[PDB]
Amino acid sequence: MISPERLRVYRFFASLTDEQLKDIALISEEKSFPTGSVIFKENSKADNLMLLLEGGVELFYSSTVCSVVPGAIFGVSSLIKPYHYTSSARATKPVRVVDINGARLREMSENNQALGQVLMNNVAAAVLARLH
Amino acid sequence: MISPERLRVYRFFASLTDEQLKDIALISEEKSFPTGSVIFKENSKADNLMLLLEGGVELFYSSTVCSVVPGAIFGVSSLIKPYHYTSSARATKPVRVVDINGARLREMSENNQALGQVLMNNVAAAVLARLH
Repeated sequence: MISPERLRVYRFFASLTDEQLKDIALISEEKSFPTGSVIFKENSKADNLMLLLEGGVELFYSSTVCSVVPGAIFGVSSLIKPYHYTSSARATKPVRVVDINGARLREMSENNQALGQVLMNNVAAAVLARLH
Repeated sequence: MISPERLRVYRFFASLTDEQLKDIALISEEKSFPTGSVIFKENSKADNLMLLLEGGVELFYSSTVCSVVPGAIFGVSSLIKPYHYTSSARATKPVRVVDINGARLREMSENNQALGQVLMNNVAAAVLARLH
C-alpha cells in the first residue's frame, strides 16, 4: 500500500532516514473509513498509529477532545505508555489513513535506539502541535 | 532546594527510579515568579523544564494557548527538538516551580538511554494530557 517517499511530505516522517521510511512502510497499510465509523475506542490496546491523509477525525469520550485534519497523526498512545487509547476516534467525513502497526513500532523502538528516539520526539512534537 | 522524595508525588516524576530522582534533583531548583511576570519567551532556547507547584501559568503568543495548574509540567520543548519554546509563559497568580536544567536533561537523555526513554515518554504523556 504505502509508497514511502510519499510519507516524507508529512511532518512526522519528514526527518526519518531512507531506511527508516522503508522499514515503517513495510508495517503500514493505507486504510479507508466511512463517515461516522468508530476507528478505535478509548481503553483499547493502542495497536495502531495513524496518519490522516484525507477527511476528518474527532477524538472524543463516549465530549469532543480534539479534531484532526490531514497531515496530522492520531492514535499516539501506540507509542506512549501504558499504550491504551485515551480517547476514541471517529470519522467526521470520508477518511483515508496510513495505518501503522503499533506493536511493531514498539519493538523497533526498543531494538533500534535511533528510531526509538526520533519516533518519541516526533510523537511529542505532534501532540504539542495540537494546541497550536 | 529540591528534596526529591517530594518530586514522586507528581505524575511526571512518579515512575522514575530513586537514582534518577536524585540525579534530576541535583539539576533542579525551586523558583518563584510574581503575577504577570514572563517566565520564558517564545522562540528562546528551551533551557528550562518546569513543574508547577503553586499558582497558575498561561502559555500564550505575544492569544492564549493553554492554562497550566499545579502538578503539571511546562517548557516541554526543553526535551523536544528543535528545543526552542513554541509559546511564551506567564504567571497568572503567584507562582512556585521546580526549575530543571534542560541542557543537563538533554545530556543525560543522550548518555543514559534508560532516562532518555522515560523522560520522552513522560513528556509525550504530559502534552497529551493537556487536551484531557
